[PDB]
Amino acid sequence: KPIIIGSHAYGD
Amino acid sequence: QVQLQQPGAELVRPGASVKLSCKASGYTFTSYWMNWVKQRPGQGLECIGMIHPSDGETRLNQKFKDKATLTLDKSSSTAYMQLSSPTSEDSAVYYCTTHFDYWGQGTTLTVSSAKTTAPSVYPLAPVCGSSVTLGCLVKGYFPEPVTLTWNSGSLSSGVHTFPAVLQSDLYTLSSSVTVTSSTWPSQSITCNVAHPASSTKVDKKIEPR
Amino acid sequence: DIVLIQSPATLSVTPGDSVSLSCRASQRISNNLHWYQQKSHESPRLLIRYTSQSISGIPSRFSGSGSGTDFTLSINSVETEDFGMYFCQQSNSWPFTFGSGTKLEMKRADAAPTVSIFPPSSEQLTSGGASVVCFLNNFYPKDINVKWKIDGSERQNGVLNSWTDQDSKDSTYSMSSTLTLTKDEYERHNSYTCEATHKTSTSPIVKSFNRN
Repeated sequence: KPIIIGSHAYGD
Repeated sequence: QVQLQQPGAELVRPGASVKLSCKASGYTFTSYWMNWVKQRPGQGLECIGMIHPSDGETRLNQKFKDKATLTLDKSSSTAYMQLSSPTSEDSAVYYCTTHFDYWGQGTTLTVSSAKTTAPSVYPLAPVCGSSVTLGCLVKGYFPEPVTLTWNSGSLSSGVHTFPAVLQSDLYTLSSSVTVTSSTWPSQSITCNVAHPASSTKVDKKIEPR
Repeated sequence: DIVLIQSPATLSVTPGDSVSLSCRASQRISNNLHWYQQKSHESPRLLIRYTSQSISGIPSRFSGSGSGTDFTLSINSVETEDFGMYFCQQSNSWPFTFGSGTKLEMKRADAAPTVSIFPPSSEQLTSGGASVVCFLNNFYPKDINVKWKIDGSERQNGVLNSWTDQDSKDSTYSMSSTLTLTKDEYERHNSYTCEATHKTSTSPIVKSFNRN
């Protein structure tokens, strides 16, 4: 799944 | 909460491989990418690459293709980056970060062949106003860091302790203290320098010339 | 490969004033542009993602905008906790790349350096070297030139400079300058001078001593 900046703390 | 834990500092000799660690807690290690980022002293940030712990998918900045190798210990939720044949150009802070939101605190990597060397400590009295400044010069030590205090930490206001710089392959740093004219030399003022890597502590009392 | 330019490299602002920072990309990057704050001794911290999306917990005084190629981070009413380095980062094309950063520093009143010169420690001369030290303390703005003179002649080789970060309490900068010579060279001259040129005067601030 493509990395999305900030999706770890802040969701897709 | 999510934590990414990196050792503060690593020292490698030129040519010797170093492997930096990033231990992940607080979330599912296989659920997010792990990125590594290089930052040189005053300079910018460069992405080295990323690896996904689910399947080991990895994308590498081709600038680093012959320098960095990313691996994982899934059982301990640890990510690794190995730097091969390090040179002074690899001296830098290295951060792990998942999706550029949670960050480790970064590892300061130093590439040096310098040998552990205790500092020389020199007291700086004034030549020979309302206040007087004295200095303490710390020369020729390795590795960082030293801890410098004045009167064992009692004397903390009006102090400037300057970033260490390289004098050769060795470090030097200095500190000034400013006090009212009526307080020195009537009162003792001492520079204290601790260099734990050489298990050395040094006191120099500042004496009028 | 995509190059991001942050210009200028430093901005000075007074707390309460408003600011915008610039980031321009070498090619179009859609909305794949993020902003990071990095204080001294800290890792970077994501402030805005995907050009204008706000980050939970970040003060509402931060906002982003931009169009494909030119981007801006706006801070209305800078606060003391806002001073630090700001970076932009594109994630349109791998490798992801960062701009070089814009430092936000605290503007304050100009202040000339307080300058102190110190002859070598006599104990140091027994090592065969001789370090003359000049402290230039609590000045503003950060930019300063120090020149060493020996018996009136400028000396280039053997100077080591180190600068403190902006003072978190009075917003000043300080600097140390060490001129290291051999014992023999030190002893065969008699006038040592530390000259500081600063925005605060067209005349250098001079401190000097005579070896005896």
